[PDB]
Amino acid sequence: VQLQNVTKAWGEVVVSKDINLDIHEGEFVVFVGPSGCGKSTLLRMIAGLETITSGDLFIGEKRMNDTPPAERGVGMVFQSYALYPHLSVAENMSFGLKLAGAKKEVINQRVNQVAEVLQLAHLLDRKPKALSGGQRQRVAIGRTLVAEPSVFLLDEPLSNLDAALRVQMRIEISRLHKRLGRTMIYVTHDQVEAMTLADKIVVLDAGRVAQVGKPLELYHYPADRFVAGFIGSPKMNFLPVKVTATAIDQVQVELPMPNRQQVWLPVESRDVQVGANMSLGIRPEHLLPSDIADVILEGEVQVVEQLGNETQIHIQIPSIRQNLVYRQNDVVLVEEGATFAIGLPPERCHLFREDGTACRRLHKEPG
Amino acid sequence: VQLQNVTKAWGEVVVSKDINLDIHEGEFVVFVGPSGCGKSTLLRMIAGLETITSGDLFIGEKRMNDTPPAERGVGMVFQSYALYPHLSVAENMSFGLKLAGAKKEVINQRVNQVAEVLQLAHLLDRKPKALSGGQRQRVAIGRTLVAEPSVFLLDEPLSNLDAALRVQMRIEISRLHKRLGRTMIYVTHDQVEAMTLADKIVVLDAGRVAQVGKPLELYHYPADRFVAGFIGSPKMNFLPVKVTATAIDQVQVELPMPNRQQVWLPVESRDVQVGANMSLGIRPEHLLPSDIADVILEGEVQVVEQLGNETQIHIQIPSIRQNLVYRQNDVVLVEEGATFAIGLPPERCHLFREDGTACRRLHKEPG
Repeated sequence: VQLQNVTKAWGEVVVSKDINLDIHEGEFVVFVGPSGCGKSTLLRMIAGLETITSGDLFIGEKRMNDTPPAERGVGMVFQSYALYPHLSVAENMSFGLKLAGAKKEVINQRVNQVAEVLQLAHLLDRKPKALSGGQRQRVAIGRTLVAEPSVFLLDEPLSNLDAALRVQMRIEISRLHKRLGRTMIYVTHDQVEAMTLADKIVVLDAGRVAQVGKPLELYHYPADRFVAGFIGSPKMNFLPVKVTATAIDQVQVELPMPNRQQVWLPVESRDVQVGANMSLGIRPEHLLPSDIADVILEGEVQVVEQLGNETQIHIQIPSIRQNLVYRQNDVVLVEEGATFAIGLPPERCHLFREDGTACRRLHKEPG
Repeated sequence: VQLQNVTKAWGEVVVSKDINLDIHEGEFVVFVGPSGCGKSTLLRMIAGLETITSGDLFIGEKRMNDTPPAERGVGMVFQSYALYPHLSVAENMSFGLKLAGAKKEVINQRVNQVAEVLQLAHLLDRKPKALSGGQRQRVAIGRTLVAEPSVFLLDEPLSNLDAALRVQMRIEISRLHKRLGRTMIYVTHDQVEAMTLADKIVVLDAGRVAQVGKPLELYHYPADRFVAGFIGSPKMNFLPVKVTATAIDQVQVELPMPNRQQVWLPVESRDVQVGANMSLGIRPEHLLPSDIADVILEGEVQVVEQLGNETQIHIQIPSIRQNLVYRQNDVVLVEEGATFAIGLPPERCHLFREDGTACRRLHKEPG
């Protein structure tokens, strides 16, 4: 699967601008982004269920822009797929692949096989009705699974399933993905899942492609502020700062804290001017405990949540409008109003220009 | 609010055993549990929507089993509300707090306030009927989001809103619980949410009230196997162990691995006999990094999930069917098939009899 200049609009309303994705055979790619990143359309644009008003689309190799959906070699499942009311569970799950199958021999084999793996063995001879809504969805998945299509299109397939089932299926997915080394494209909002399944994640924004790379690549090296703010749940912290000096691959910034402290960051230094107001990023998880000074940020506690395995502390700081979110392991016992101190590790700070573009971090991160 | 021996079913096949909840006022209470635990039904059963085939229900102070819906003294804006295609948005999010209430201090202060932290302001009055693939939601639920009844009753609200207009809600609903010192009954599958919103949590399993208490009390002192395995994800690790000795504030067990190491655990010891086959539980976040050699577990790395802020390692252990997940902060690079060693802390372990009943931990957890 490959895309070259793919574009789509409705007169002027654009929802897919110049996208070029080069998906290699066997790769498990994951599409992420917010509300209208248009990540679903694009999945649909690939299956044919949506028109491509420009550019090219190849699958297998041959151009596919005008190939009816059922002939592209792709398979699909999404949110709450509807099964065939009259067909039994076993009848479903086999529907596809039946549509060109080596008779009961193969069908009645991939079925029961893929059945066990989805904890459905004891439902084979039943109807879509008198069946849990969580099992129905698993059935929907099964079909695509026994068909072993050339390319799997998955759109938040486990959305239905509840925590403590979605983990089992999130695993069966990879297992299957490994056995049948066929290409797979997945869409979600569950960032763990993404980081867990993907070989490559494509982050979408405004219909455009914000960035593509391996999981730990987008995490340690966001290409811009949008991606920095998008990958990672207790969103990265951004502190307005002013640059006070630049040297070969260095660049010094003046923090918002009183005593106007200056800190040198190991970053690209390319398109950065002395006096330019830029942004600094620091993930809640990378903020130091304070027992390690060297640039300390102090403020007053606003919120405090006990997750039981960790503790997120919302800290306010005069000369920092927005709060600073912090993550510390286990149980820290601090009440609201109390005063809290944390540390700022320079080798883990990001620096974005007004442009919003990142100043290539130079700290070699493992992995 | 409060319940007693409430039994729900139809005439024989139960769907809600003798539950005896007791919800003081001003208390934010969350219901959690797997799929068909019935946590939902019970919700409706409180708001009348369901016939309580037994028991009693004291909303406020007066029984209300027979007392029809509307007239109850509650609130409750279910999952996805049904708008009014005809009545423009100038005729939405009200009805209640309309036929009465001082002139303009009803739909100006109370009503007009929720469309605040949802970007809402573009839908002030514009007819919702066939707007966007998710714009009539704002003009569906909030239809009764303000009347300040005696007790609220929600059900899996913020679910189709990305890690955006949902996190803020967990910041707003809890805010309303500040001003409106009223009572609420939230229901979800978002464990962080539950843990971050409730003052008290009831965990239901097959219409059975598994246990009730504060967040950290369910995390630190689960009443039994069910609850220890349900709160927290990844799930708690469980190992089969045989009890070799007992005292009046200990209980000794024999780990599975070779050299059958024995360890004394700080637990109840009440109903436990030498020889019994019990289950030891230790949370992945609590396993230790082996440089602390007092009772170690060693195995071959199977899975290694890199989440960016942490790293999860699945370790296959000899003479223990299932693997053993381990959570560690940061990167930690480890290839599969490798040999890994972790620390197993006696304070942090749990112990369950065949009953699945937990042997009360005697160590006091701070918090």
